[PDB]
Formats: sequence, structure tokens, C-alpha cells
Amino acid sequence: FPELYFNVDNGYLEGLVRGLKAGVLSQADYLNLVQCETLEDLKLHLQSTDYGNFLANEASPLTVSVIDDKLKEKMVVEFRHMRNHAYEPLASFLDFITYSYMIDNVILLITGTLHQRSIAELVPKCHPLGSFEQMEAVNIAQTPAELYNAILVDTPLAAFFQDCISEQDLDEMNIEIIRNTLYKAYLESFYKFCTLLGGTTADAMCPILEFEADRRAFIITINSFGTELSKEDRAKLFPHCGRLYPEGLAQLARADDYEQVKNVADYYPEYKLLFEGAGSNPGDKTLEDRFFEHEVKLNKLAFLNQFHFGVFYAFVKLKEQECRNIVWIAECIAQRHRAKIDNYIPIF
Amino acid sequence: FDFGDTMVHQAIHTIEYCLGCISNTASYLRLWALSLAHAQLSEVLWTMVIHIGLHVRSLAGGLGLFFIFAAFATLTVA
Amino acid sequence: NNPEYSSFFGVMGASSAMVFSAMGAAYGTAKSGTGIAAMSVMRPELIMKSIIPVVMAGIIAIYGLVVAVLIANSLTDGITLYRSFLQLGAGLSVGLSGLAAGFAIGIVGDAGVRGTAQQPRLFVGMILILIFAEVLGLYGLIVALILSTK
Amino acid sequence: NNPEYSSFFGVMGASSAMVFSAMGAAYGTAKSGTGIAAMSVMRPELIMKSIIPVVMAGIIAIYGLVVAVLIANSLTDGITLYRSFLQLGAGLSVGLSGLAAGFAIGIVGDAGVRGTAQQPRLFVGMILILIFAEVLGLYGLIVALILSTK
Amino acid sequence: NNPEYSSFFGVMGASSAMVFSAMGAAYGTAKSGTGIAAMSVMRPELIMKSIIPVVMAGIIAIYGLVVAVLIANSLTDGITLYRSFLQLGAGLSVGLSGLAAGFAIGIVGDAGVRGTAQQPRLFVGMILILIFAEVLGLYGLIVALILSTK
Amino acid sequence: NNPEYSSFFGVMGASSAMVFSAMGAAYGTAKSGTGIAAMSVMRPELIMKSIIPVVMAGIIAIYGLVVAVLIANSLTDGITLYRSFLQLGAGLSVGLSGLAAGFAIGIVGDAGVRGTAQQPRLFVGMILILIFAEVLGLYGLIVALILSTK
Amino acid sequence: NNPEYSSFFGVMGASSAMVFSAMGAAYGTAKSGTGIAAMSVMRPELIMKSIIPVVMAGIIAIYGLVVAVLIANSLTDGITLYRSFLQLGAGLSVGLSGLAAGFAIGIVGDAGVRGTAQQPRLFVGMILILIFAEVLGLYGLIVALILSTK
Amino acid sequence: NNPEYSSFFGVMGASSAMVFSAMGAAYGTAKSGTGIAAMSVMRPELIMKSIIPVVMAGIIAIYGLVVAVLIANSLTDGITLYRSFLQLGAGLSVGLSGLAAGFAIGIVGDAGVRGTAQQPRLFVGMILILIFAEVLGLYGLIVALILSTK
Amino acid sequence: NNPEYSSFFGVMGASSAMVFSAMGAAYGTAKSGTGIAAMSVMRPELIMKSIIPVVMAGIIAIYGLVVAVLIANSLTDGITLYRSFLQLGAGLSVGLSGLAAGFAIGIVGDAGVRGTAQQPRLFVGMILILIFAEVLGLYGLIVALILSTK
Amino acid sequence: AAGFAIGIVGDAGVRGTAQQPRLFVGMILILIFAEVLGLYGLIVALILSTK
Amino acid sequence: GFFSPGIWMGLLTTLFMLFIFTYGLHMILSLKTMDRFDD
Amino acid sequence: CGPKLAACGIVLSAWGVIMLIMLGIFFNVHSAVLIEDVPFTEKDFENGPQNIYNLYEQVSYNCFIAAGLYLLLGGFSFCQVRLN
Amino acid sequence: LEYSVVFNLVLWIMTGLALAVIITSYNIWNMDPGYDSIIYR
Amino acid sequence: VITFPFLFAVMFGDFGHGILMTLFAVWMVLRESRILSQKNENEMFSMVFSGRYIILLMGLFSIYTGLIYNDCFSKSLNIFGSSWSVRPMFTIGNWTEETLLGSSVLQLNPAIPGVFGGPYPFGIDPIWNIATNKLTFLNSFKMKMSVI
Amino acid sequence: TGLELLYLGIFVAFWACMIVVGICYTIFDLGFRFDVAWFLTETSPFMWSNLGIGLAISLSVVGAAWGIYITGSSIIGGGVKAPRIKTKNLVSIIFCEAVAIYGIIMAIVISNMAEPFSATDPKAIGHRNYHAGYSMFGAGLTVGLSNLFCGVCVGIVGSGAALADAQNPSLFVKILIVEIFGSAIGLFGVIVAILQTSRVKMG
Repeated sequence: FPELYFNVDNGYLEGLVRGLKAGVLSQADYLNLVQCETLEDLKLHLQSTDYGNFLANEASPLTVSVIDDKLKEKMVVEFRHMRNHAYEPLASFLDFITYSYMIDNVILLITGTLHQRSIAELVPKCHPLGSFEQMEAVNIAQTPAELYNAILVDTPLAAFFQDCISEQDLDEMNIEIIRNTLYKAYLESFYKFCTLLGGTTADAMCPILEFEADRRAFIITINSFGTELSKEDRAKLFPHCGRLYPEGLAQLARADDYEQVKNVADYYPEYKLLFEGAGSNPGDKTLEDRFFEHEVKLNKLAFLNQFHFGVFYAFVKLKEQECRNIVWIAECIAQRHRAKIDNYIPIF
Repeated sequence: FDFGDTMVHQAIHTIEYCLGCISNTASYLRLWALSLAHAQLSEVLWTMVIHIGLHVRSLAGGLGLFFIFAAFATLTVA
Repeated sequence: NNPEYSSFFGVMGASSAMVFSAMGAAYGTAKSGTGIAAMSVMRPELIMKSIIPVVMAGIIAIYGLVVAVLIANSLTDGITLYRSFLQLGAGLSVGLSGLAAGFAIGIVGDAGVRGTAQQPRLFVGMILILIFAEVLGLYGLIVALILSTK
Repeated sequence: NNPEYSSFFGVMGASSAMVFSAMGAAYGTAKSGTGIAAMSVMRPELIMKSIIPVVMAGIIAIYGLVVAVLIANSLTDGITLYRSFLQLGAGLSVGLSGLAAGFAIGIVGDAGVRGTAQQPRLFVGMILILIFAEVLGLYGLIVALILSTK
Repeated sequence: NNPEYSSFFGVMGASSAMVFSAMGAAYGTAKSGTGIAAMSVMRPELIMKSIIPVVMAGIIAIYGLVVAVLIANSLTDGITLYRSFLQLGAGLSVGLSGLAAGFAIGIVGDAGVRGTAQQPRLFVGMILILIFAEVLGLYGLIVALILSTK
Repeated sequence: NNPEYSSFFGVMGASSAMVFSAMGAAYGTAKSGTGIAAMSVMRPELIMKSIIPVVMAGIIAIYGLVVAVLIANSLTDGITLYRSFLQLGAGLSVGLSGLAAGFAIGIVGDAGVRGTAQQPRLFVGMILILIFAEVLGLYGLIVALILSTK
Repeated sequence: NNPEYSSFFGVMGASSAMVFSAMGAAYGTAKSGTGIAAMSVMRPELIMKSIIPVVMAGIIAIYGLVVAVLIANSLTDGITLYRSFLQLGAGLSVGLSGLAAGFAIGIVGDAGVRGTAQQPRLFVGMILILIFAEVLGLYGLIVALILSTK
Repeated sequence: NNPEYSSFFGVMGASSAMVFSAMGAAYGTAKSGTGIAAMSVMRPELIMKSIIPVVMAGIIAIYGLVVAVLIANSLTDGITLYRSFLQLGAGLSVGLSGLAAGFAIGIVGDAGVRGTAQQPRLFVGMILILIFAEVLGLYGLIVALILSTK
Repeated sequence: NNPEYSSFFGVMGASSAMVFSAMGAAYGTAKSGTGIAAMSVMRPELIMKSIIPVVMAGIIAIYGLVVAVLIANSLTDGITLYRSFLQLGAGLSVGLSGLAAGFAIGIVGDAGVRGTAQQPRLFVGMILILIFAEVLGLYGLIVALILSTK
Repeated sequence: AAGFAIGIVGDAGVRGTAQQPRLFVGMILILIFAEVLGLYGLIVALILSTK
Repeated sequence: GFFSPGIWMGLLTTLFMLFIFTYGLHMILSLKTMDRFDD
Repeated sequence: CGPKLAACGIVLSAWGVIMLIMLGIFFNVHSAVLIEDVPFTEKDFENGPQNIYNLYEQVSYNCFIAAGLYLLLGGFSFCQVRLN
Repeated sequence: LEYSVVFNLVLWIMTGLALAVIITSYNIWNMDPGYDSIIYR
Repeated sequence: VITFPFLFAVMFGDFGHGILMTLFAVWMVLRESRILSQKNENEMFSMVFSGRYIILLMGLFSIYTGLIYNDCFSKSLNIFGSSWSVRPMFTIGNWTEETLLGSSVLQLNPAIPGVFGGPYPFGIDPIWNIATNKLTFLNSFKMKMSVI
Repeated sequence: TGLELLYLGIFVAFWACMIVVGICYTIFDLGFRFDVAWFLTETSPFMWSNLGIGLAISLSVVGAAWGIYITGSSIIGGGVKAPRIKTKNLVSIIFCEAVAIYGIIMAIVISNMAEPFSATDPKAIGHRNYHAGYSMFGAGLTVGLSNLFCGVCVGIVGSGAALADAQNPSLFVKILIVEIFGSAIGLFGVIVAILQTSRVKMG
């Protein structure tokens, strides 16, 4: 099926994004980057790959914050080009990548308005992937109720609020409940969208989204114990896409401690190995580190087929991990904390 | 108590008994049904297997009939 | 005397009695097995009770076999055409009713197993619900017998 | 004398009565089974009330059977083409009216069950809604008897 | 005596006996092989056991072959039209019943491999469900042998 | 003598033998070469092992070709309808069974190579399951020889 | 002598030559022009290099025009079915080839224009791929000239 | 001598010439007018400059009109089938070619105008590309004028 | 004297002249009407300007009526097949060209009116585009008047 | 045709009227322009029914 | 009464070219345009 | 091998010998129930019943020889079930 | 005579009429009015 | 305790399968003192072992039904007499002409008096294992049985 | 979705109507009509032939055209970051055009065979002419559809090879072998179509 139609609209961008993927840093490149003794040495190594001149025309008293910002700037430009060149099926899919950032940007807008801050103060600080089309919400910035209706009118995200959150819920609930509530509706809506793109996009992007549901339910549970969240709150936040949903998800909702969470993980061999591989002891990889390491593994596996949209999601996530890695190497080096520097996640 | 729910459930049980006197009677046809299949499984599994060992000469037939019976036994069990 | 094509409707009866019944039983099996496989991950013990929909899918193919055999054993070149249309009606009436049964056995035999995994008390309910699926194949058989033996 | 093809439309009657009624009863059961199973976990006590839509989907298959039997018992080789078209009519009438009733019963017998565990007062309402579904099968039966007996 | 066109149906039977069985055994294989590959990365040791669905799909291809060969060896230049129809029916009745078993082994094989990987206790129960798929092909063979030899 | 149009079915036989086999081998080769290319970027060393599914897809094109040649060198204006239908049936049997074998070769030749990229132990398993695909082409061939040489 | 319907096929030939070539060239143009529109925002100077696929698509319309005019000039009332079917074949041949060639030109343009915009080295590569796409159009022209002069 | 019903193909020509050209013009106009409206909100000074795709779409409908009127004036009671088929082919040719030109005009008009909103230098390229679109209407018209006068 | 069925084609013309024009006008009115509804909330004053799309959709329905009535007034029992087929061509010519017109009107009126919501200066541009859409109905009408007055 | 037009413009019109009471005027005009298609169909149908 | 030679030949041709027209038109209805442009 | 295969070989040994010797008997007594099972040919509707009796003896030997092979599978399996 | 012409004319014209009505009907039935700015308020 | 085994045996009524299932259940009962100490991990064997006595009972009834049906593995007891009659009885001057047709093609026994061997004291007549119409006869029986 | 459903509806309705007709003419005993004999005889052999020739070209051209843009799109898209791709990986396009070559070869060979009968009675047309028209159709159909599938496969696999090169140049030489296994299918189509053609004569 997809092999016949897919190239007609996407063969160029499929070749382009795989071409950009080939530009990511090898394990050997990270092993060179960690030998550096200043940000200028990182610049000289990064100069040997696609990051060449990304830090040119910038202040000689260099800072790790600038490197982070320039890495994101490059990633944003790359993503914008692919989104600008796309046609409706891919374009809609690439918009589903953007929604993950858009949600966090809207969380800022709401947070600022709940503290009566002008949204014009917040917009320069937002993740530039999640940039708005319509701006009346940003321009008005008057009240949480005005923002809620303005978001609903202006934003691609608006449908997700209608699935889960009223104006009264926005006044009553904590913003972190709101953050996760939107993500529940988002993962389910994007998972349905991937299954509507039947064949290779479904069978390669669904594994990643299923892990994104499972990872959220695990992390939310192990973080919920020391909190006022009820069992009903945990349940109301868990995404239904994951292999947990038929039973283990409800068991995580009923559970409250690491041992019980591990007893859920112990039913599924991947998650069993992940928990066994992380006690979170001093110098250990943590449960969250193992999940990110696995998330990369799944994203690499999406590149093991030639024609499906899954590579665009995996690309953005992997480039985000490459930024996390280069910043972490730069932070270790700037702080002289070499002893833990190897904790970056290798990618390709 | 409720006469409504009581009468509805008791009427449904009565109706299920009266209609069951055809349908649940005919459920015993499952007997005949499986029996025919069971018989023909046995017949076809015999006729399409053991018969191959029935060659016209002692040496050729007796050597084949051993392995043929093992296939028959295997399928007859499973 | 009798038309040359007369046996065609008879044999298409016998085939249809099987084919649609097999399609029904196949779908019933496939759905149920998928559910069973998925549930067993957190339920190593329910497996042997959970197979029940699969067996109820199997009997649909057997109801097809009953009629398909009955028709086949009552075919001949000289068949009166009226007997052939009776046999066609039989083979469709079991065949497609078994298909319908297989759809109900499939959806029930998925959802009921999943629900039983979440709550063992559902088991009895699922039994009763599944009977009202499998009985379709039986009704298909009843009329198919009346027709074939008329 | 009567055309020898005439029994074809008569058996298409008996088959359609059964087949389409089974298709209705299947879809009514399948949706209801999904409903009951998905519901059971939160309110397991509700199963013995919540089976009832399945029984109604069973009744649709019975209405098909009653017609399919009555047609089959009335056939003959010599059958007048008039009666054969009546039987096709009766068969489609009940069969597709049963299919219609089964679509209603399925959609209601899902959603109403999933409502009922959230709010038990719905149960009497779901019964009343379902009466107005199951009756479609009865209207199909009424017409099918009126046709096939005249 | 017989129509020179008339061997067409028996030949379509011989073809159908293979072709639809092959479509089945292919789909069953294809689905199961995808499952085995997607399982193996985690559990390589399971391959030598989890292969079984593919073997059973192979059995369906054999059931096709049997009937196809039987029909073909039974053909003749002036074949009796009644015998040609019997062969058509045999051919569809195995061929499509093998398609139905191929669907069933496919879905169960793929899901049941993932299930086994996540809970090894499933494998012994999965075999039962796979036999309950594969036997549909055998029931199709039973009828097809009956029709060809009748 | 034989009727004028007689040879048309046998011509469609030779074409179906080749065309459907080409469709199969092409799809098999496409899915396989896709799987190879995607694997090879990560594991350049594995191509010389992983090529085998492409070779097996080519063998399906050979199975089409052989039957098509046999039909094409058997065809004549003088051909009896019986041998013309046999050539049609053969061509469809190998061509469509070959297509089925090509579908399975393509699915496993992908998923298996992708799995092998992650876990080399899969290779033996992948070959076994791939043999149970390619053999359907051989079963197609067997029936096609038996028909077309009758 | 010749049937009054005879000229109808050569007419449909002339139509198909022009229509299916116009369709192919339109699609080729539509894709390429959409690519130009997007490209020009970053590389406004590059338009008059990047327009190549657009004129090439127009040339595919001209290939159909040539054949269509040639057929149209070759038509008459008293035309033999032989000449009429030759002209039909020419029309279909160039026509579907004109779709195919125009479609490849469009897709290759939509890619190649954007590829050149980001990487000037690709420009000649695009043109080579487009020349091959045009040669497919030549093959449709060449057969069509041959049959139209036969 | 001429047969009855003979005007049908020729007037289907006349209608099709108009109709399919108007459909091409409609799609051309619809997509162009959409892109113009969206562009014009940012750039009102480009309104009158940007109408040209809509003018070209009107010209496509006029090419259909020209052929349609020329056929409509040449149709007569008891006309020869030769002229009737020439008029069919002419009207199909311009009409269906006018669809193609319409899609190219609509797509290039929409993309071109919205790209021009961001970059004025696109306007020159867009117009040249739209000439390479619009000329397909002339090519259809040429063949249609030729055919309708043979 | 003249044949039976004489009027049937001209009757389909009269209906077609109406129905397809009404479908066009309905789409035109519907799509543009929704844009007016949306715009009115932002721009209280522009409602009575923004109706012109819907007025022109009414004009398309009037063009259909003009031809439909002219055909209907021209029908008789004894009508020559010539005028009956011409009237079919007429009714399709206006009806489907009016469909094309109304489809264009709907889109350009929606996009134009939503554009005027953001920037009222677009109204002059929208009217020019609307004239180029509406005239497709006039072209269909011209041909249809010829094909009904002849 | 008139039915679809009325349904679409009636829906969008009534919805928009929730925010804009002035839309009622435009809505009635558009409803007239939709409904008259039914009247035109009746006109020709009366003509044909009496020809 | 129900069909004729010229009709059959006409139809095989017509249906064949209508299949090609469907294929061509399917690709044409599959044409798409951008909703954004570069900086 | 393993003990599972040896246990199967014991069961098939006993069952095989039982059925195969009973077949050897039913063939040697020329039993009429076996007419559809014996591989007769057109030349067996000529000369007389001696022709079929020769085939019944040969097929009786097939089942006796196969039973002998199942006795050997028995002796092997009774070793393997203790050795594994 | 030519009942086969008449039959095909009636069939293919009734088919082409019906398909043009059906496709247009399906389009206007399933068209999107896009009034989301009101669904949000 | 009887009813379930009885219906199972009506279903599973092959004489040889009745024996093989009987044997399996017997080997579980005979090895009971051993099996009670063995691995719990073979849950399949533990389940059927917990059914061993009931499985045996239904195995015995399946022998009994298989005996009345007169079939082991498509084989029947030629130890018995017959209601069928030898070929000479089809050739009593009457029916000999039909037996000459029967010396080229298939024929049906009419069960006419004097030719027919009369009422029968065993289970099903052994001849119905080989007869081409047997399934019709068997179906008339097994339906009517199940109903009662 | 919708545009496929409209076509699917026509497709299912077509076969449903054939089943209705097939039953109808059977049960009404009219099944002496629609004897495939007159259809396969009153049709002109030239119709079958010319469709054959045009199929041989055009289906090959379709297979090749898909072939071309499927690989080409990837050449371009990888080429942005790996310009080296274009010169060498273009061999896939050459093989896609080779599928078109196989078309034009077989089509020209077929095109030599046809000549006028000067006859309209099926008996005066005679077996050779019918057998030729059918065989030519068969050949042209065989090569056409075989090439159709061959070219699409070559385009697919060649795209894969181009995107492999984009990561490592050495992969191209290794992977390229699959384009042969693709291309061979088109050659097999040619071989069969030659043999189907090999006995033909007309007039």
C-alpha cells in the first residue's frame, strides 16, 4: 500500500530528513567532545559537522546558555523548512509534532495570566517550535477567562481543551494537572491519527507513541506518591494508548509505591529490564534516564524503514536529544564535573 | 420491593423457558454436529494417511507404513 | 428432463455452507485469540477458561460441515432443480448465519475476555452473552436442515 | 404449468429471513457484549440486568427463524410464481427489519449499558428505548406472515 | 454428449483449491513472520517454538495442493458437467476455507507471538487456539474430498 | 475441428502465469530491498546474508516464467477447449499462488531483515519462515504443471 | 463494406492522445509550479533555471497534440476497422504514456526545484532525471507515429 | 443512408466541450480566487494584478464554448455517424483537456499567488508557468477544430 | 410515424437543466452563505454587500429554469429523436456548466467574504472573480439555447 | 439541492446568530435564495406534469 | 436485443479509457499546495 | 531425544503394534470390510479370488513388518526414557 | 431493431446522470462549513 | 457425575479414541502416588490429572458409544452377523438384471423382503462402514438420538 | 477516503450486477445467450491486437515513470546533504527506462505482425487471425503489466539505495544488485510475450 502513493508528495522530504539524520553526532564524536577544556574547543569540534558556524557572529565571552539557544535555533530552522515544504497529510502529521511544544507554550500563557502578567513578557521565552498563527490571545492578555476563549478561537490546540477542560476547570485546577490533562487528549488524538495513516506510519509510529503513553504513566506514578493527587487524579491523567491500558495502567493508578510500580513493570520484559537496569543509586542511571535511553532506541528503530512519517517525529526527538547531549557535555565541562560526563545518551 | 422489575424478570424467565423449549432443545444438535465432524476427521485422517502404507509388496509397504502410521498417530492425537 | 445447470445451485449451496461458516469461525477465532494473547500478559492463569469463545467459533464451522455434508451426499446429476434451490437456501442460511454468529462470537470473545481479566465475575455474563451469539449458527442449522430435507 | 425456476425466489425468502435476522442479532449482540464487558469492571452486579439487550437481539433471530420455518414448510416444486415472490417479500421483510432492529438494539444496548453503570436510573429508560427497537423485528414478522400466508 | 466448455468449472476448482489456499497460507505466514521478527529482538530463544503458526499456514497450502491435484487428475477431455461442478465446489470449499484458516492463523499467530514474548505460559494455550484455526482448512478439505469423490 | 476463439483462455493462461508472478516477485523484491536498504545503513556487513529474500522473490518470477513458457510453446490455433482451459487454470494457479508467495516473501523479507539488524540470531528463523513462503510458489507450480501437461 | 461505427475508434484515439497528454502535462505543470512558488520566496533569482520541468510537461502535451492531429488528419468516413484500431492504439499509447511522463516530470520537478534551492549542485541531476521522464514520452510518441502511418 | 439515433455522439461532444471546460474553469477559478482572497488581506495592491489565472480559466470555458457552438450549428436531423463521432471526439478533446488546464491553472494560481504575497518576483515566473498551463486549452481546441471539420 | 421513447432524452434534458443547476446554486448558496454567517460577527455592516455570491447562485438556478422550461415547452409525443437528443445535450450543457459555475461561486464567495472580514477593500476584487465564475453559467446557457432553439 | 443548502446555511446562520443578532436579516435572504431552488423545481415539474 | 458487436467493442475501448481517465484524474485530484513559506 | 519423545515412542509402539497386527489378521483372513483399503487393479476382476488373496497376503505382511518396526521403536524408547 | 442501442443509451445515460447526482450529492452532503470560531463560543 | 460424561461420550464416540483416552486417564490413576510428588510447573498435566477419574469415566462411556456406533478409526466388527445379505440374494431371478447393471456401476440395496437379512440384534450393521450412502443413514440416526 | 469509496461502490455494484445477471439468465433458461463464444468471435482481432500493442508501451511507460520519480525524489532529497548521490545512483533511472525499453521493443515486434483479412465472416477470418489477435493481446498485456510491476519495484528499491548512499557511499555498490532482480521481471515479461507472439500471422 504506502510504497505506491507515498513518494508522490513526500519522497523529497523523506530523503531530506534522512539526510539531516545522517548529520547527527556519532558516539566517537561525543567521545571527542568530552575531551574538551573550554567552550571554544567544543566550537572547534562542532565546526567539523553540521553545526559549523552555528556560533559564529556571537560574543567572545561565550556561555553554555548561548550554546543551548544556538543549538535550538538551528533545530527550529531545520524543522520550519520541512513544515513549510510539506503537503496536507505530512503537514498535519508535522503539526502533531508541534502540538507537544504548543501545549507547554499555552501553559506559560495561562500561568502568566493566572498571575496577571502581560503575555508579551512571556512570548520571547516560549519554545519557538510552538509559535502561534493567530495573536489576539497574546495581544489581549487581560483575564484567565478572556485568554481561555481567545485560545479556543486562535489556537490549533483548542479542540484538545474541548475534550477535557472547561473555563471553570482552568480557574479551579493546578496548572500541572492541566499540563498532563492536555497531554492525555494529545497522545490519544495523535495515536488515533497515526492509526488512521494505516500501514508503515501506523506500525512504526505507534510503537513510539505507545511508549510515550507508558513512560508518562510510569513517571507520573513514581512522582505522584509524595503528593495530594488522588488515585482518580492519576487515572484521569494517564494516556490510554499504552500497552498498560487494558490492566497495568489501572494497576499503576491503584498503586502508590516504587515496589508496586516495579510489580507492574515486571509483567512486561522491556520495562522489567529497564527497572532492573536502574535502582537510581549514587552514580546509577535513573528510571527517567533508562526511559529516555529506550525512547532513543525506539526513535532509532523508526529509521529502519524507508517510507513513513514516523521518521519526522523520531528526527525531532533525536535532534532534541542531541541538543540535550551537547548542552550536558558543555555543562559538565564548564562546571569541571567530568566524573559523570559519560551520562549523555548515545544516538544515531 | 417493585412489582414492575419483579414481573419483568419473572416474565423474561418464563419467556426464556418457553422459547428455550425450541432453541435449547435444538442446542443438543451440537451432539450430532460434532459427531459427524469427528467421524469424518477420523475417516479422512485414516484414508489420506494409513492407506499410503498399503503398497502391493511386503518390503516397500512395511517400511513406508511405519512412518505413515507415525504421521497418522501425530495428527490423530493433536 | 432436468436442466443441465440444476446441480450448480446444489454444489454452490454445499460450498457456501462451508465457506461462510469458515469465515465466521475464522473471524471469531482471530478476534478472541488476539484478546486472549493480550490479556495473558498479566493473567497466566485465565488462559484455559478464556479459550471458550474460540471453541464456540469452531462449532460454527461444524454447523457448516453438517449442512455441507448433507447437501453433498444428496447431490446427483439428475437432481430436480427444486432440490438444488432447497440445498442452496440451506447452504446460505447456515453459511451466512454462521458468518453473523462468528462476528458476534468474535466481538464478544474479545471484549468479554478483556472484561474477565479486569473482573473475574464477568465470566458467567460472558458465557450467557456468547450463547446468544452461537445460537445464530444453530438457527442457521435448523432452517438449513428443514430446507435440505423438505 | 408453473415455471421451474419459481422455487428459487421461495428459498431466497427463507434464507433472507434467517440470514439477515442473524446479521441483526449478531450486531445487536456484538455491540451489547462490548458494552456489558466494558461496563462490568466498575459495577459487576449489573450484568444480570445488562444481559437483556442481548436477549432482545436473540428475539430478532427468533423472528427470522419463525418466518424461515414457515416459508420452508410451505415450499413445493410446483409452487406458483406468485407465492414465490410473496415468500421473497416475507423473507426480506422480516430479515432486513430484523437487521434494522439489530442496529438499533446494538447501538442502544451498548450506550445504554455504559450509561447505566454511571447512573442506574437509566436502566428503565434503556428498556423503554429498546422496546421501540425490538418492535421493528415484530413489524417485520407481522408483514412477513401477512405476505407468506396469502 | 457433454459440452466442450464444461471442464472450465472443474479447472476453476483446481485453480481455486490452490489459489485461495495459497492466499491464506501466505497471509498466515506473512503475519506470523512479522510477529516472530518483532518478538525475536527481545526473546531469540522463542523462535524455534514460536515458528509453529507458519508451519500450520504451510498445512493450508498442502490442503489446497491435495484438492488441486485430485481435481486435475480427475479431469477428462469430455467430462460430465455434474462432475465438473463437483470439482468446482471442492475447489472453492477447500480453497476459501483455507483462506479463512489463513486469516485465523495469521491474526492469532501474530498476536500470540507477542503474548508469548510477554508471558511464556501462553505458548501451550496458543497451540490450542492455532489448532482451532487450522482445522477450518481441514473441514474444507473434508468437504472437498467428499465432493470430488461423490 | 475446434472453435476459433478456443486459444484465448490459454493465452490468458500464459499471461496470468507471468503477470501475477511478476506482481509477486516485484512486491517481494520491493519490500525486501526496502528492508535491506533500511537495515544496511545501520549494519553494512549484513547485506550478503540479507539478500536471500530478494533471490526467493526472483524464484517466484521464475515459477511464473516456466509455466508461461510451457503454455506459450503448447499454444496453437488448433487447440481443443479442454487444453485451453487447462492452460488458463495453470496460469492462474501459478500466477496467483506465486503472487501469494511474493506477498509473504515481501512481508517477511522486510520484517525479518529489520529484526536481524537488531538481533543476528533471527537469521535462521527468518530463513525457515521464508522457505514456508517460497514453497507456495512451488505448490502453484506443481498444480500448474499437472493441469498444463494433462 | 466497412461498418458505419468504424471511424469511432480512431476518433477516440485522437481524443485520448490530446486529453491524456493534457492531463499529464497539467499535473506536471501543477506540481512544478507549486514547487516554484514555494522555492521563489528564498531563491527569487532561481525561477528561470527551475522552470525546466514546466516546459518539459508542455512538451508532453505537444507529443499528444502531434499524434492527435496526425490521427485527426488520417480519419475518414469509409475508414477500415484496421486503420481505425491502429489509430485508437496510437491514441491510447501516447495518451497513457503522456500521463505517466507528465506525472514523473511533475513529481521530479517538485522535488528537484526544492533540492536545487537548498543545494545548487542538484540542478543538472534534476534535468537528467527529467530527460529520462521525457524519453518515456518519446516512446509513446514513437509507437503512435508508427501505428498512425501503418 | 444514415441510421437512427445518430446525433447522440455529436451533441454529447457539444455538451462535453462546454461542460468539462466549464468544470476546468470552475476549479481553476475556485483555487485561484481562494489564493487571491487570502493574499489580498495582506496585499490589496496585488488584487487587479493577480486576476490573470481567473481570466485564463474563463478562456478555457470559452474554448469549450467555441467548439460547442461549432458542433451545435453543424448538428442536423439524420446526420452521418462520421460527423457525429468527429463532433464527439472534438468536444471530448477540448472539454477533457480543459479540465487538465483548469487543474494546472487552479494549483499554480493558488500556490503562485500566495507565494507572490511573500515575494513579488514570483509573479513573472507564475505567469509564464500559467501560459504553459493555459496552452493545453489551445492544444485541445486545435484538435477539436480539426476533427469537427473533417 | 416517429419512434417510441421519443421524448425520454429531451425530458432528461429538462430535468437536468434544472437539477444540476439547482445543485450548483445550492453548493454556491451553501458554501458562500456559511462564509457570510462567519463574516457577519466581525463586520456588522458588510452583510448586504456580501450577498452577491448568493445572488449569482440564484442566477445559476434561473439559467437552469430558463432552459428547462424552454425544453419542456418544446416536448411532444411525435418529437424527432434529433431534437430530443439536442434537448438532452442542452439540459446537460446548462446544468453541468451551471454546476461548475455554482461550485466556483461557492468557494470564491466564501474565501472573498472571509477576506473582506479581515480587509473590506477586497470587495471589488471579489466581484470581478464572481463575474468570471457566473459567466460559466452564461456559456452553458448560450450552448443550451442553441441546442434547444435549433 | 434546496434541502442541503437550507440545512448548511440554517446551521451556520443560527450558530453565527448566537454571536450576531444582525445575521438574522442575511440568513433570511440566503434562506430565500436556497428555498427558491425548490420552487424552480416545482415550476418545471408542474409544466412537465401538464405538457 | 440487449447488446451488439459494435457496442461491445465500443464499451471495451470506452471502459478501458475511462479506467485510464480515472487513474489520471485520481492523480490530478491528489494535487496539493503549501499553507506556509520560508523566512 | 529427551524423555517426552521416548514416552510418545512407547505409546505409538504399543498402539501401533496392536492396530497393525489386528490389520495383519484382517488382511490375512481376506475380510470384506477391507475391499476399499486393498490396492486392487482391473486385473483382479480376472483369473479369480487368488489374485486379491495374493495382495491381501502382501498387505498383511506390510502391517506385520510395520508392527516389527514399532516393536523396535518400543525397545529403543524404553531405553531412552531411562537414559534421558 | 437497435433495442440494444436504446438499452445501452438508457443505461449509460441513467448511469452518468445518477453518478453525477450521487457524486455532487455526496460532496455537498460531506462539505465542511468551517464555523469553528462559533463552536468555541 | 454421569450426565456430563454421557453427553461427552455421545460426542466423542470413536471406540479407539475411547480406549486411548481411557488409557491416558488410567496411566494418571496408576501413577497417582508418583505424580502427586512431581513438578507443579506442568499445569496442563496437573489440570487433566485433577480431572483423571472423571476423564476415565467419560473415556469408558466413549468406548460404549463407539461400540454402538460400531466404529474404531473407520473400522467395524466383522465378528458380527449382518442385516445385509450376500451377492447371491440380489440374483434370485428377480433383481439379477439390476445386479448385471451392478456389475458395471454403483447400486443401492432396496432392502426388499426375502433379499433383506431382516431385523438386527447388535449395534449398527458393520456394512455401514463401507457403504457410499452411510453418512445419510448415520445422520438420520444421530439427529433423532440427540433430540430424544 | 471518499474518492476511493465512490470508486469501490462502482466496483462492488458492477460485480453484484453481474451476479444478478448470471443467476437471471441461468434460472430463466436464457443462458444460451451470453455464450462467451460470440463475444470472443464477433469482436475484431484488430481491437485485441491494438490494445495489446498500446498496453505493451503504456503500462511499461507507467512502470518506468513511477520507477523514475520514486528513485529521483530520493536522489534529490538525499542529495541536499550528499550531492555525490546524483551521478552514480542515476543507474536506477536507467533501469527504469530499461523497463520502458522492454516495452518499446516488444511493442514494435508485435506491431509488425498485423495485416488486413479482406473478410468479415468469422469462418472467412479463420482460426489463424483470431489466434493472432488474442496472442498479440496476451503478449502486449503480459509485457505491459509485467513491466508495470517491474518498474515500480525498481523505483522503490533504487530509492532505498540512494538513501543508503546518503549515509555511506559503499552501500550503493552492494545494494544495487536488487535493481537487477527487479529489472529481470521486466525481461521475463518480454520473454513470455515473445513466446506468445512467436507463432502468430494475420491476413
